[PDB]
Amino acid sequence: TTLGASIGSTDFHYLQKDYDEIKKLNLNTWNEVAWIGDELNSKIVMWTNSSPVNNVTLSSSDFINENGDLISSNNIKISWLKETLANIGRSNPSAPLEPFPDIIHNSGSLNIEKNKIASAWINIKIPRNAKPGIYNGSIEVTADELEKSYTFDYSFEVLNLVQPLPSETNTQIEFWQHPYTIARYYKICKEDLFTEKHFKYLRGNLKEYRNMGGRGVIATIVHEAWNHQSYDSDPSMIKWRKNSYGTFEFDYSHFDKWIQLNIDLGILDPEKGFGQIKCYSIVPWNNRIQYFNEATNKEEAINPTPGSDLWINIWTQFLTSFMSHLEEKGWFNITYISMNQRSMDDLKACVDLIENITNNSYEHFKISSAMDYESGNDYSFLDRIDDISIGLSHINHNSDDMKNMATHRQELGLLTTIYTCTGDYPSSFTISDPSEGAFTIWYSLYQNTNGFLRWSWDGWVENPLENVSYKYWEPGDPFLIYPAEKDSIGKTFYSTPRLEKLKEGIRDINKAKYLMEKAPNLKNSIENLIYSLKRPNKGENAYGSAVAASKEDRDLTISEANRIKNGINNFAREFISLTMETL
Ligand SMILES: CC(=O)N[C@H]1[C@H](O[C@@H]2[C@@H](O)[C@H](O)O[C@H](CO)[C@@H]2O)O[C@H](CO)[C@H](O)[C@@H]1O
Repeated sequence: TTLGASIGSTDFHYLQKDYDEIKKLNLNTWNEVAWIGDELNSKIVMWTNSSPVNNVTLSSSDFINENGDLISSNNIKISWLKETLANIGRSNPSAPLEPFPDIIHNSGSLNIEKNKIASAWINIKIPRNAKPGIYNGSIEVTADELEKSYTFDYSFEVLNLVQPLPSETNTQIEFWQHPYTIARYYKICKEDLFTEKHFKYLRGNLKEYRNMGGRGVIATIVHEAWNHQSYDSDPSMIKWRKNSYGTFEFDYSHFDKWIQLNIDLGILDPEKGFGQIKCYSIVPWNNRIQYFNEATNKEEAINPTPGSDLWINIWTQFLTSFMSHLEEKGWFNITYISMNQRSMDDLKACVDLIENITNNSYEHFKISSAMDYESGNDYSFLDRIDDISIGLSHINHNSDDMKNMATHRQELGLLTTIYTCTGDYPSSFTISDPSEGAFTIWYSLYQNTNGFLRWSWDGWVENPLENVSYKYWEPGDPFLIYPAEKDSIGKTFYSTPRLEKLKEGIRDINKAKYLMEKAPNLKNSIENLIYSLKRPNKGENAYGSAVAASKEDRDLTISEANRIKNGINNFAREFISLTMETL
């Protein structure tokens, strides 16, 4: 009995603390539904008893449907979930470290020590030319110490509908990227910033971003705009100078290469008007603008207050110059000046100034901002902000205030998202149930917004692979992907279960909206399934980290994710049946 094995949920983590409970498992069967061009995930949870085990390997057979059509084993990637330490933990250095299996790591062998849980992630890519049908296959588990092999009956049904490509949808996704963090971690030099040596470590993860739905691209326009909240500094992609004449000149060099990269990777297409450049921020931390004074040869700073005449003068110089620069590049139409949570005075000042400054064609900068909207009715001010993200904790569990607001914005063609961050449940922390990710995306469509935003693509601590612990926030909050190992030749990042569940959700809401468009007489019933979504309640654990109110609320998150997904594929079956019975 030297090695145990079973199928596990992807909805939650299999930890060491639940070893005893886990050792009693024996799910040998797995069945699920998917579309053509979709993906599915599963997990095989394994354990040892009082002996270590070596070269444990997982094998997938080809998958074959009822008509002999073949999805080869190359479309199934089985990857070890690597464990990493996490204080649990919000702003609390004494709370305990625990391993969490947050990292979708590598294929191939793995040694496991005595008395230890070890899980492998199974990702199944259904090719975009796959035939519909019910496919069948086997996943296998040997080791050295096993003179035998375990077997698992896997089947999935491919429905005769094609998963939309991100560009065929109207889902809006924005995850904030931190290219200088990538530079620090891979030891890229100042002089090699935003050259091909740097791009080699950005390109993989930014393609990952695009292929899941990524549309928004953040770019810093002043120095240290979030006051060094993150482990890494946030340098400005636009360097400010004050010349001998005492007016401000700007060096756009980094911004341009950053944006042009994203254009080259297909995330942004300024000519066709796709994607957003989010410029953070006209209201940076404490209004502090750092600059190199050429006159006094000193690094100096100023803190002009929004509305003040110095403030007006200064941002007028910046915005007028930035506009002209963007118009020369042909990027202006997709550029958004980002604001932040401030007083209505500060915000009214920002919007007044932005709407005043116009090009030769009487058009002004688009505006983006996270906000705190909750109570109904008044849209006179928000109708002036082009893209808004509302935090989860500032959304009412019951009222139609948000849905009406969002719908008003939808009627005018303005963007609206929701976001999660520290102190939210559901959220996308290391300690989260990954399913929370899928819920989150359903909630975005529950509220009739355009989708999801999060601040946390890649804000890595020192060595996230071994320890994710940071002095602020629930652990893993600042990053949805892990870096690869510093010496890596090949991979440049690792994905995570929580990210994979955000992807699932995005794929599934895209299904919903595809059905609504294509089968308009199934629409109202789809909307009813969506609008029947039930929101769980927020608790807090012993150390400041937001968690489910109770286990009833935990299981409700999982429950509802599955519920809406399955219901949505039943609508898919209805539209397919309807089609082939009318043919
Ligand atoms: C958009 C975003 O994620 N912003 C930061 C985020 O800030 C939010 C506030 O905007 C919101 O109103 O209140 C929250 C309370 O915890 C939170 O402060 O916080 C992130 C940290 O998880 C991060 O600092 C973002 O910069």
